Amino acid sequence: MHAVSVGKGSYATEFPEIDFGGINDPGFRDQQGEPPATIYRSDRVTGPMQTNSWWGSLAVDRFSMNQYPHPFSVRHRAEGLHVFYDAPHNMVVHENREAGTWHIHGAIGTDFTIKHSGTANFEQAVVDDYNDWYVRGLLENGAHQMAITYGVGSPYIFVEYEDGSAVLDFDIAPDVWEMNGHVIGFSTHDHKHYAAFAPPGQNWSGIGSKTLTNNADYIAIAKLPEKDGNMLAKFEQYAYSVVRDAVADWTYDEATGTVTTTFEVTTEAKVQGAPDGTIFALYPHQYRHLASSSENQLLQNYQYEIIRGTMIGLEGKRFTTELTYPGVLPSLPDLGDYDRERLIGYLHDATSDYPTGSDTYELGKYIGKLATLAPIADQMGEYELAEQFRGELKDILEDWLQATNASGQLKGKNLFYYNENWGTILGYHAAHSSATRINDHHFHYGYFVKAAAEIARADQEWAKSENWGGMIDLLIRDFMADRDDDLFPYLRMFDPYSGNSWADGLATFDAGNNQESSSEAMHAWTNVILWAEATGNKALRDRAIYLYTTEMSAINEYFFDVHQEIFPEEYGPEIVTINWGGKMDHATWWNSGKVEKYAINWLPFHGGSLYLGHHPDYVDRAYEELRRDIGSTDWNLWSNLVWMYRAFTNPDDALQQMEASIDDYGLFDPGNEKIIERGSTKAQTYHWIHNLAELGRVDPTVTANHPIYAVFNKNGNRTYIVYNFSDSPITVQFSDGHSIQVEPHSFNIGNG
Ligand SMILES: OC[C@H]1O[C@@H](O[C@@H]2[C@@H](O)[C@H](O[C@@H]3[C@@H](O)[C@@H](O)O[C@H](CO)[C@H]3O)O[C@H](CO)[C@H]2O)[C@H](O)[C@@H](O)[C@@H]1O
Ligand SMILES: OC[C@H]1O[C@@H](O[C@@H]2[C@@H](O)[C@@H](O)O[C@H](CO)[C@H]2O)[C@H](O)[C@@H](O)[C@@H]1O
Repeated sequence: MHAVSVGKGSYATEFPEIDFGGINDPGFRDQQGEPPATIYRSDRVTGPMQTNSWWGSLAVDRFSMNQYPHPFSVRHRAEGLHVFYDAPHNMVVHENREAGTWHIHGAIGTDFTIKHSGTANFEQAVVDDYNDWYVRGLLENGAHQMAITYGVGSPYIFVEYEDGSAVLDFDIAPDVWEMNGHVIGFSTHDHKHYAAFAPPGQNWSGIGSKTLTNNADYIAIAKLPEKDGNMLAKFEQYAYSVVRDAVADWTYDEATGTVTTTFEVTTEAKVQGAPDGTIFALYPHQYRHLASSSENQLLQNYQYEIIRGTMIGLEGKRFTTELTYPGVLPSLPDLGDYDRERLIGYLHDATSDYPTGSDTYELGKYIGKLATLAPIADQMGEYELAEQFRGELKDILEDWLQATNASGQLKGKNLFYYNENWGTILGYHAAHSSATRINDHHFHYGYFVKAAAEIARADQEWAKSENWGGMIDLLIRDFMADRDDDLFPYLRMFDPYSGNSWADGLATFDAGNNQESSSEAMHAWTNVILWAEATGNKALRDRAIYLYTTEMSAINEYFFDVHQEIFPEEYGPEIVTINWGGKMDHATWWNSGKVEKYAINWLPFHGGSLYLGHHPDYVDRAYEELRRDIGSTDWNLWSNLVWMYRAFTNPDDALQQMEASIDDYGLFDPGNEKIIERGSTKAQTYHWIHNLAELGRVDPTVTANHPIYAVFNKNGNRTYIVYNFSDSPITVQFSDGHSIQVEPHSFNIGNG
């Protein structure tokens, strides 16, 4: 028919006739559509299509747009594949001073072009295969084909020809500084070092000219870290080992909190005896966390400078990283020294709030706000109020998770639809190109999961598969599915090697893909942990823990640069707002002021936000730079978010600021976000800051054998917080020796 039943809910299988609610705005109306009809993929690539990847423009554009398989940038064109490396003289830091924006980026250049000897112009470039982080692009022209295999973290580009041979074309003649017949080392006229490898017996010609040629039907290109014969020889050892498979496998240790990820390639040999291995180029978030047994394969002097700092080479079939999952909570407990009747008052005030739009995002922000208040209402003994908040969440979700009306016809808004062409669940009304570009599904659907996790915490019946849980589990599968999911691609949002989520479904930019709100990604992963725990789904929980923890490790390098090794000295801000494959911006997608270019990577605040306080020196440095640029603590917007962030290191200051201004906000005022950001409340703000004043600093040096906890430390006095979703009492062991018993369906708090 028109819809598929999933428990008590349903999703549409036919595109609905949208009810626009009388809005003429061309923007809003254009959001209510589908992603592109044409997918540039070969007949070998079948089933739900992978999206939100560093390589996506190859699947969407007839050729490709500019891509960043670090350390390279590349792009597909009719004439062949252009290859480029951003050297220091290509890199700039640009500024719009009056806008207060900053931009770190390079050039869209060409060092050379990989061509096919028999074809001046290919008709298109398609995705021919892909794995966890490499892609195979296929340039095609009847019998003539050129298949290029490349990847983030790969300093090789492997090229396979059909009915033709290899040509490397240069605008200016390169210096060929090592000619070993079938292997050459060369430099561009502007001193960038590369190597090309053909099979033994197939020699290079055109030395001294603008065009190097080889009769072989296979070559590899390598970016060399230095002009150096020893490196050239090392690269030669693995140049005939073409990557066919690449897998990021992970485990979560329930006793230690350790997330262990093993990155493994499988290669096919192009010459006899070629080893099963490659040379990886590791990003900072990987080599900073390399397992002991992987340190021996690291090539310390094989470095590449890229937008994300220094990459370091590592040789072999596999390497392993080890991270520490720090725990999450469903909310903060009742431990602050707030005026309780004042907080109760703020909870009543919040009934006045309403969604500021009909789309999945604004509705998400609203339900996140309700889900945040319910546990605070419980803690304050306002059980009527808490039930009213959870009642409204049910009502909103039972509507949105049902595609059909009473008579079985499709609704025209507040529903989900399965786009079969790509293989994705789309929500209408849509915004931020969630439907048209398959953008931001974790950001949006994360709030729906937040709502469902809070309901599930209190009402297991509602959350059962046959009830409303099935539809919730479907939205989750859309943005973070496991392997071999019939409807969706694996881990849609996440790039396991780059270590972060990519927000754009199509990636059709010359800076590659991008991510703005890393905090909204972490919010999605947090809420899936909570939901999985509330509904008894260990596999789902552990996958969300792996995502949470890996994303954390990348936020600390590329958004915050906590170790001060990534951002160039002349970049003024203490944060990057938007990370792209090939660039970094201090800027927002909408017209914003100063605070927002920081705080969009803090919000929303919730029980998984404590990762933001792991590096107190960074938190002080970032706040101070924002304060200096503002010129005071008169925040241009979102004051409450700045107060809550400041509370991670100076809760006295946070409190003083809050007391001075919080009660200049009355009831919900959608048009004024100066004091309270519209996805937040006074109650949340007051509860958060007072709790942190009592608890002290987040303490990441203590782990536990349970996933739902937090440890705080206030001048040597630790507080231990645990929540038990199970109907069995548990004992939780902390790594410092502390122990606590927690009853079914509740918090417990200990001190030491
Ligand atoms: O305050 C009025 C002002 O608010 C703006 O709303 C912004 C959102 O635009 C912003 O969207 C983010 C996206 O850029 C993105 O990173 O992914 C999600 C959405 O999919 C968001 O993080 O989010 C912030 C915080 O929620 C909002 O304040 C309006 O865009 C703007 O027109 C309006 O004038
Ligand atoms: O790229 C993902 C990002 O897209 C933003 O919208 C932009 C839009 O503002 C404009 O520039 O057009 C492009 C497509 O050409 C859109 O991608 C979304 O606002 C943002 O939420 C999303 O993460």
